[PDB]
Amino acid sequence: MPVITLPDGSQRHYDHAVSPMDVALDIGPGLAKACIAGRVNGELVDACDLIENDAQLSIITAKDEEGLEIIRHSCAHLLGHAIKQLWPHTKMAIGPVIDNGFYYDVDLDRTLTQEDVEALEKRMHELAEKNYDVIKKKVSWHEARETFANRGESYKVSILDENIAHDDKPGLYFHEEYVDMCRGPHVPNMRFCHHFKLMKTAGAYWRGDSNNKMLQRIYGTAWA
Repeated sequence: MPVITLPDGSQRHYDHAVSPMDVALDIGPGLAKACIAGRVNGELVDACDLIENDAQLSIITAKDEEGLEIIRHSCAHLLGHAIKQLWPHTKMAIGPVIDNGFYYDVDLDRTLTQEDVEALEKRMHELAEKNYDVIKKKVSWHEARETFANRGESYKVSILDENIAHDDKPGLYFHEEYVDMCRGPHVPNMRFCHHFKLMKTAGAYWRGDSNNKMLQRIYGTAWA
């Protein structure tokens, strides 16, 4: 039965767990439509994450710096969604947000031409414009590993095997048939990710080790 306190001092008493989106809807339709994520007791969370106990809550929107970062991060997921359609055998490594954009390191047997990059961006726009919901599932380390093993995503499996504690609960983000793993937050729906562009590509050794495979780094940027 969490008591949720908003920035303006208002307090809402609930007798069940509620998500930032649930509370936003209670405040008004406009705020719910603008909601991208939330900050609960100082921590950024997805709009769908349940708040079990008393908490200070604030709603993150595209007007927030945090919202812009989340939009950029979801555009990295969008790149994965699109590239896995164009070249299904592609393996996804790491795709973080960077100052003014994002990038995604990938393993594909096709040395990307500028035409390939343009085709990838075109598919990204088509997918984002479908305005599909992003579905999040908090899972065990073991379920996360099985999910990526079943997809043949060896780099994601490697991150779980050597970089994520077994007691950690990875966040899985489902973008239609595509799935990625992240601390997030991510956008609740791709309608927030219509403004982006892919830029250049470069090379980067997996884990920065020249004994490992040279991956292709695809850079992009996004804005509200």
